[PDB]
Amino acid sequence: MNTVPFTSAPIEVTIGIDQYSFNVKENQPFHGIKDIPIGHVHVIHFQHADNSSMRYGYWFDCRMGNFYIQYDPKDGLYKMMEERDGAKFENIVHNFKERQMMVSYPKIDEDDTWYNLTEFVQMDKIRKIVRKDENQFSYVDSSMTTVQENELSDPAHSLNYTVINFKSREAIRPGHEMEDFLDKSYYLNTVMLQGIFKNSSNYFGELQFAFLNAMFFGNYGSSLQWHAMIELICSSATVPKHMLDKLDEILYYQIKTLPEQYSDILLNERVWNICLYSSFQKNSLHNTEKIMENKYPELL
Amino acid sequence: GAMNSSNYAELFNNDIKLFVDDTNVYRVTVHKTFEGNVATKAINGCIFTLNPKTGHLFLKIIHTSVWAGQKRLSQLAKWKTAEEVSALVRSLPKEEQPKQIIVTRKAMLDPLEVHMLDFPNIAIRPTELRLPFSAAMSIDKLSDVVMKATEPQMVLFNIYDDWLDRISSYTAFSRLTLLLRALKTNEESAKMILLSDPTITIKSYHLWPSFTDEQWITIESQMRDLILTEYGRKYNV
Repeated sequence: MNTVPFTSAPIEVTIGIDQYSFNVKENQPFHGIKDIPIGHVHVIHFQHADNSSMRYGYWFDCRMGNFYIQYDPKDGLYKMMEERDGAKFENIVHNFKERQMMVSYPKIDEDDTWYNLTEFVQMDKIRKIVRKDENQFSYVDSSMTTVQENELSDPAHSLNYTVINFKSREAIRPGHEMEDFLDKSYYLNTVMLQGIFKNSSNYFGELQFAFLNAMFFGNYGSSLQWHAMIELICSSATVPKHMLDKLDEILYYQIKTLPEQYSDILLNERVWNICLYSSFQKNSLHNTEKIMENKYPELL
Repeated sequence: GAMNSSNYAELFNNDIKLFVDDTNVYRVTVHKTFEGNVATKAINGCIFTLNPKTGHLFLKIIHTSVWAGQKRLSQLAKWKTAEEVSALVRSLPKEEQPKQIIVTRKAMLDPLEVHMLDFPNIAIRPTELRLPFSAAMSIDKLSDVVMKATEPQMVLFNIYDDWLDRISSYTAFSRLTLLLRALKTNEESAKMILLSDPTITIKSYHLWPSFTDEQWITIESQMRDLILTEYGRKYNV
């Protein structure tokens, strides 16, 4: 169990850790989050009480270093930093724990929600989508645009998701126009899986990361990427059986975790209707179709 | 965006453009089988590809052999249309290639965009205009070359005959759309109006009769009367 200590909390803020969240008051004696499960990526996220605009946060893995949060009154945000002095860090954490100034990561023993949302998500892949090579953790916020959104404007602050475009020379072999447009199997299997992602695990990791950025930060480009990666599979007549069964599990947990009140902005009617009722895979996503029909029948 | 009543003069500027109409590509007769089921028999069709400024018509004849052993023919027909338009553009010298292709039916946009990915600077546009190009097969010489075809063939016509010697391309297009709208609404009556006087003939190298300027005004009035009559019937007004 690892710990992310906070130097202090000088401004009133709602703090997220994965799917959990806590309100902290201005100058409340809050000194961080303990008992964080080892083995998963995590995200620590913030929404200021005085500006409920710019949700922002940090993806990290406590196996990669000792991380803490410190408010910067110049840039006006809670920043993640790495402590390189192990003994200083262990001594800070032990003091704050003894004074019980830390919230405990509130995981229920039965509850595999976070594993299920991050099964294929790797910190080394996050650091290629979010480029800031001097840090081992990755900053994301509500406003960051994607490489794809930028083509259609600061490159250093972009989400480098894999570009997916159904009406692109990459997606369509000369001579197979109708075939490739109506059946995206060559784009999915040859271009994306064999070519770019190398395997289904990296494709799912990016799909799961895009969803979590959409949900936690209201990041619109991330929502676009999540739906594009779902539609590319559902629009392929030829998908390995293990990938379809895994996608059904992935989407089931995503739809299960989504706040009911955000379905209107986080779910694209066209994509979900097409994926569940018209696509090659309309009958391959049993779990997802059942939770969508019971939780969001209006969208459908 | 969409071509409409508001941006109509754009058709007659000096930017090369083509209309593509796919409504006569896939043509069938529906009939009873021996067992009393229903079946279709394809007949030859055509792509109607028109430069509205010059009257140049690229009539690509679609021979029934292209459907043999294919499924979902109404879907395939849009893709075959887009394949053949793409092939036509690639066959033209660069300075003759269109800057825009206007499709008469919105269902042609994705097929044509995907076939034209190699031409990112050619704009593919829909139209809000309800153009009567489906009636092209009511022009006897066009119907005749399509029905006689024994293999895929491209035939080039000028759909304005020699009208541009005397009138602008705006006026020529308006005359063409009026003639085709009449032919579409009441074919028998429209053809009667066009051929009623035996002394006005169609030149071997033309599609329409050799009307004087005064005869064209009489004809155009007879076509407008035909269309309004038919409308009052359609709608009891």
